Amino acid sequence: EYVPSEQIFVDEHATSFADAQYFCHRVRRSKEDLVAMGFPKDEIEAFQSTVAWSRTDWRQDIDADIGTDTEDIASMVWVYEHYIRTGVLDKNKESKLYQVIQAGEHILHTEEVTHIPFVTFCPYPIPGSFYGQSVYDIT
Amino acid sequence: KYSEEVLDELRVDLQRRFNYAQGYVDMAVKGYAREAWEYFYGNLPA
Amino acid sequence: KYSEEVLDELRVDLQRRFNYAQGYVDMAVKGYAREAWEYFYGNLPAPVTAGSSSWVDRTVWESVNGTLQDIINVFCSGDEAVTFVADNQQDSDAADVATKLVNQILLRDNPGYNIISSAAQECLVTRNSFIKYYWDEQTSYEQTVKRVKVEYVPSEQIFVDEHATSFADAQYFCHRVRRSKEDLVAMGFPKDEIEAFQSTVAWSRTDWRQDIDADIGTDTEDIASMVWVYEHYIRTGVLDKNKESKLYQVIQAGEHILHTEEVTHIPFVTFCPYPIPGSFYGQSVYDIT
Amino acid sequence: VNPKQLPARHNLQVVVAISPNEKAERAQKLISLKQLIAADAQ
Amino acid sequence: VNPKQLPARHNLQVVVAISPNEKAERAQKLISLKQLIAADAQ
Amino acid sequence: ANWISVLSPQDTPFVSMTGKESINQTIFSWQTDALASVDGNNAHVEGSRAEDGEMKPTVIKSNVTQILRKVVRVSRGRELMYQLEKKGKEIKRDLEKILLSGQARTDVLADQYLTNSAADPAVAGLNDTHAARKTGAFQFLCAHGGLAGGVVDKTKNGPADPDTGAVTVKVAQNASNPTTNIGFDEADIFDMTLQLYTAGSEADIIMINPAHAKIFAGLQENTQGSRKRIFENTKQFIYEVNSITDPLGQSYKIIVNRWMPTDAVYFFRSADWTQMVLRAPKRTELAKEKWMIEMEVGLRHRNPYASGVLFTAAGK
Amino acid sequence: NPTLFVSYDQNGKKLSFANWISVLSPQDTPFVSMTGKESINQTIFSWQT
Amino acid sequence: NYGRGRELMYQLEKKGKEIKRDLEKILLSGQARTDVLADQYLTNSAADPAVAGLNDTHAARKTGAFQFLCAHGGLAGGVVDKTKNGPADPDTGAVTVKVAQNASNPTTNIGFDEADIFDMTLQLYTAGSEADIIMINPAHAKIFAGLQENTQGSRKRIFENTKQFIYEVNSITDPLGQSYKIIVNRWMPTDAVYFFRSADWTQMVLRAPKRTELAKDGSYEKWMIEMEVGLRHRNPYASGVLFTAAGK
Amino acid sequence: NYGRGRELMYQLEKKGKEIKRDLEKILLSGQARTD
Amino acid sequence: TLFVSYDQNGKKLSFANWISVLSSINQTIFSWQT
Amino acid sequence: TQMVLRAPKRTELAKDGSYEKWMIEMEVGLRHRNPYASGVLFTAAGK
Repeated sequence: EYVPSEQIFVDEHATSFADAQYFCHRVRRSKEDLVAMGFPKDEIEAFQSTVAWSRTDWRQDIDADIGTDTEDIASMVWVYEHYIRTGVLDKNKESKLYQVIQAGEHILHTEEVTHIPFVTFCPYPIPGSFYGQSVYDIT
Repeated sequence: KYSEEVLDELRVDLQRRFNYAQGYVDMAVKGYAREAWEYFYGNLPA
Repeated sequence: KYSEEVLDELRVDLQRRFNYAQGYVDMAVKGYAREAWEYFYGNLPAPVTAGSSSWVDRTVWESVNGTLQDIINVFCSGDEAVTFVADNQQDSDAADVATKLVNQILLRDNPGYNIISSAAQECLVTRNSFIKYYWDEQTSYEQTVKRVKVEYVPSEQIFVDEHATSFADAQYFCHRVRRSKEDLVAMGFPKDEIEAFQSTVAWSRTDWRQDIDADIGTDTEDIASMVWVYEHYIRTGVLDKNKESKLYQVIQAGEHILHTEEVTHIPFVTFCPYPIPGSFYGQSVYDIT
Repeated sequence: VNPKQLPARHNLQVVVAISPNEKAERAQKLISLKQLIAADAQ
Repeated sequence: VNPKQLPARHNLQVVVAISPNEKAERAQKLISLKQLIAADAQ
Repeated sequence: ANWISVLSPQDTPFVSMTGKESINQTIFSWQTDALASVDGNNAHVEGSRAEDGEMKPTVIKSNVTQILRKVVRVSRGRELMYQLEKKGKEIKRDLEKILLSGQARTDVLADQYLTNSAADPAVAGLNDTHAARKTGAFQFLCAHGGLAGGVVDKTKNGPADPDTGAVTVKVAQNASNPTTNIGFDEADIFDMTLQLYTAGSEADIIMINPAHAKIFAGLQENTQGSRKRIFENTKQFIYEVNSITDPLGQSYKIIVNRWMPTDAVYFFRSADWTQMVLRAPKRTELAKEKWMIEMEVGLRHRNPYASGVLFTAAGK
Repeated sequence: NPTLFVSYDQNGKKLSFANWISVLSPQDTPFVSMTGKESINQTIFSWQT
Repeated sequence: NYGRGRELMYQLEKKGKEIKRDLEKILLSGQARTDVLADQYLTNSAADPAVAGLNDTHAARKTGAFQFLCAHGGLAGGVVDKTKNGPADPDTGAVTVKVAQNASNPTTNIGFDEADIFDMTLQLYTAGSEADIIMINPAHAKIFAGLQENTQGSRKRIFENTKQFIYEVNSITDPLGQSYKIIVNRWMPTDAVYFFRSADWTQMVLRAPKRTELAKDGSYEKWMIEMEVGLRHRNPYASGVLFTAAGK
Repeated sequence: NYGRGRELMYQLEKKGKEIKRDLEKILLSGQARTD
Repeated sequence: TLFVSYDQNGKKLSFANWISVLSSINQTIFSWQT
Repeated sequence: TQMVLRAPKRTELAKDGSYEKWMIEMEVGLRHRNPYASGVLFTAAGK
C-alpha cells in the first residue's frame, strides 16, 4: 500500500533507511486487530498530519466522523508503529533493531526485525540527506 | 519475561524521540509541502 | 608491548596535525562549499529591499542537473557497472568471477546507484566527493558475516593536510565518523559506556531541514547511541625515526584510542571533475558560474 | 575461491561505461564467429 | 515452493522498465537462434 | 582573505565524561539514602520481640530542568550559519559553566512536587503566572551543608552520613601558611580521599581551575628537603602532575577545566553523574524573521556522599 | 487541546523514576572473610595455652 | 513499586549485609567478654553448677576483646582501658601491648612516632610470633607514608621527570629481616593498630547463618537470622596491638 | 514530558468537537442577520 | 546484613490519557432563486 | 470494575495450644469512570 508523507515521522541525524535510528508511522487500524493483541475486556480505547492532508485537497477532513460508531469494533483508531535501533536491554548488548506497535498509553506488539519494509522515492535526491528536492522549490 | 518498568522506560524514550522527530520534520518538510499543495491548485496567491 | 607514553606522544602529534589540517581545509574548501550550496537553492542573494522583489535566477542548479543526467547516463546506464578484462587465457577464468562478485557487492548488496548519485551531485558543488569501503564484521544463533561496507562520504567530514596532492603522497588523512557505542565497546572501555562527546554548519546548510547536532530521540545510555569517533591514516615514524616511514591506521574516541594497525593503501577514493594539477582538490561548477 | 589463486592488477585491464545492449552485440559477434569457424575445417 | 530453496540477492540481478513488445522481440531472437542451431550439427 | 579566526575555547571535559540519558518529564527523581548502621552490639537472649523493624526506608530526591534560549536576530557570505554555530558553542560553554556552579534548584514546589490537586490552580485563563525553572548545580548535590539563598555556602562543611561517619564537604584549612595564601594544603586532598574511602565513592577524577594547578605542580617539591627533582643528563624540564595515589591505594587522575569557579575544586566520577535532557537543541522560530535555540536540560547525581567538593579560603 | 499547550497545569504526569538504587555501603572484609572455620558443638571451647 | 522489587528478599539481603558488618566490627573491637559461668569442676567433669538451674534469662553473653584480655595490662570495669601497658612474658621478657606518648610530636597530633612499629616488631621477635601483617584504620597510614617526609633531609623521595605523585606504602622491612604488609580496615577504634597474624588464628561458627520464622498471630511477614559465630585467638602473647597517644 | 506528553493533538481534537457542537446548536437556534 | 528486598516500587510510570469522549462554494455570499 | 489487590485466598497462621486459625484477607476496590455517568434516585416523602 501507498503511504503519504503526512503520516511519517523520522529523526534528523538520519540520511537513509539503513542508518535510520528511529522511524515512526502513524496508522489507522480498526479495533479488531488491536483486540487480537491486547485489552480484550476493554474495547473503548479511543484517541499537522491532518492539516497537510485536508489541504492537499479541499474536500476531505480526516478528523471527522464518516458514520462509524465508536463502539463498533471496525471503528478505525490511530496506532503508533515504530522502528528503533537501540539497546533497550543492557547497552553492552548489540544495537538491535526492534519494531513496536502501540496504542494510546498501551503497547500491543514488539519484535525484532533487520529490515524496514518501507521504501522512499527521491527525485532530484540530495546527498547526505534523507529527503531530496521537489518541483515546488524549483518552480 | 519482559518487565513493565522496561516497557515504561521504552515508552518514555520513544515519546521523547517522537517529539523531537515531529518538531524537526514539521518545519523540515510539511511547512513546504502544505504551500506546495496549495500552489498545485493555485489557491495560495490570494 | 605498546607503551602509554608512545600513545600519548602520538595523540599530541595527531591532535596538532588535525588542528593544522582543519585550519587549512576550512578556508580552502568549506568557505566556498557553503556559499555554493546556498547558491544551489538561490538562498544566498538576499532581499536587499522589499520593493526590489529580487527574483533569483537558479542557474547553478540547472547546470548541475544537466551534467548529472549525462553522468548517470554514462556509468549507471548499463544494467552492470564494470567488467574486468584480461590479456591471456591463463587468467580469463577469474575475470568473469571477479566481475560477478564486484557487481553483486556493488548493486545487489549496496545501493551503488544512490552512492554514485550522491558522490556526483555533491562533488560539482563541493569541489570534491569521496567514497569509502571497509570490511563489515557484524555479529549477533551467533551468525557472523564479512561484507564489503561501501558507502558515500561527504566532504564536510574530511580533514587532510595542505602539502598533499593525492592519496598516494598524503601524509595525514582524517575522517570523522558517527559510530554506535557497540563497536567501541568491542574494542575498549567495557566497564564505561558513557563516553559522550563547520562540519555541521556546511551540512545543515547543504539543505535547510537537517541539524546533525540535535537529538533524534536516541537515549545517551543506549548502546546504539551514535557517537563521533576520529579515524586517521598517517605516514610517520612513530617508532624510532630510523625505521621506514610506515603508514598506520588509527581509530580513537575522545581522549581514548581504540584501534591501531598497519595498512599500505587508503580505502578512500575521490572524484575530481575539472582537476587542478599539483593539488588534491579540483575545480567546481560554483566557481565557474 | 582462494584469494592467492587470483592474479594481480598488472595483468587485469579494466573497462567502464558499458551500454546495456552490449550483450546482444557480443551475441552477434559470436554468431558471426560461428559462421567463420563453420567455413574452416582445419 | 520451499523458501530455503530460493537463492539470495547476491546472485539475482533485477531489471525494470520493460516495453510491452519485448516479448515479440524475444520471439524474434529465439527464431534467429533456431536458424543458427539448425546450421550447426555438432 | 576567505576565512575567519576564532579562539573557540571548547574544552568541555565534564559533558563528555558524564554522558547523558533521556527522560519523559520536566522533573525526574531517584531514591537512595544509605544502608543501616552497625549498632555495635547485637547480642540476644533467645528471643526477638521486635518493633516492626528499623527499616527507615530510603528518601526520595528530585531535581528540576531549566531552559536556555540564546536567541538569534538577523536584520562571511551567509552569516546565518556562522552566527548559529557561534551561538551553539556559546550555549555549550554556558552549560559547562552552569552545571559546575553552586546554584540550588528554586521553584514554587519543594518536596510536594506532585500537588496534582492544586498544582498552581491560578494558571489557566491568564497564562501569565510564568515562574523561572532553576535546576540543581554540582555543589548543591554533593552533600552540601547550606546555601546562601540560591548559592551553596563556601564556608560550611557538610553533615555526616549515618552509614559511616564521613564529611564529604569540608572547609579547607591550609595549615602551612598563617592564613595568607589561598591554596590547598599538602594534606587537604588526602583528607577528602580518606572521607570518600570511608563512604565508598570510588571516584578517580579531579577537575581543577588552572588558577590552582601551580599548587599540585609545586607539591612535587618542598623546602624542608625531603622532596626534590633530578635530571640525569636530561634535556627536559617536565613541571606537571597528572596522577595521585593516597596511602589508601586510591588512584586519582587530574584534569584541568577553565569553566570552574576559582574558589572551589571538584571530585568527579563518570557513572555517579548523568546529564538528563528533555528537549534537544532545535533551530526554529516563535509563533505566527528570527531564529532561536531552546535546550531543556537537567542535572542528576546518583548519591550525594559519592562525589566530593572542597572550598578554598581562609577561616574567619 | 491543539490550540495552546500549557505545562504548569499538566495533570496526570509521569514522575519518571529511575530503576536503580544506589546502596553504596562500606563492606569489603579483606582478610577476616578469608581465614577459615573450625565448627564446634558447644560454646565453652578453649585452646590449652 | 517503581524502584523497589520486594519487601522481603530486599530486606533479607539488607539484614545479611548488616549482620556481616556487625560481625566484622565486633571481632576487631573492644567487645569485652561477659559470662556468668564461673565453672570450677572443669577438665573432664563437664557440668553446670546448681545455679542457673531453672531460670531461662541468660542475659550476659559476649566474647573476645580484652576481657578476653589477649595479653593486655588492665581494663577499667566494663570498658577496655587503652592506657595500660601489657605484662612481661616470663619466657624471654616482652610486652606486646603498650601506649607511646605524643610528646615527640605536638599535643594535638594523635598518632605514632615511626619508632613504635619497630619496637612492636622487636617485641614480637622476642616473643616468637612471626607475624607479618598489619590491620590499620585510616588517619594513620599517612604516618606510614610521611615517615620519609617529617625528617631533616636524611630521607627523601625522587621524581625523575615523572608526572605521578605517590604517598602510598603497603609494605615495610624490619631491620630484623621481618617483612610486614599493611592492610586497611574501617571497623577499628580509630585509635589503635593490630599486629595480628595470618589465617592460623581462625574463628568457629556454632549455628551457621540460617533463616527461621513463626507462622502467624493475626498477620505479619516475620523472619529470622540467628548466626552464632564465635572467635578464638592462639597464644595471646604472640600477636600484639599498639594504642595511640591520648594522655591521662 | 513528565505526565503524558503530546497534549496539542488532544486539545485540538477537543476544540474541533467543541466547534462542531457549537455549530449544531447555533444553526438549530434562531438569530437574525443583524448587520 | 538485613536483606528484605520487598520495597523497590520503582514504578516510575507516566499518565495514560483515560479521558472520556462525547462525540464547497467559492465566494463569501451565495444566493438562490425561488 | 473491581480493584482486587492480590486475590481472595485462605491460609492458616501460627497456631496455639491446640487451636486452629485461618484467614482470608480479601482486598478490593471500586472504579467508576466519569462520575457524571451513573444515575441515582433516592426516595423521599418530602423535604
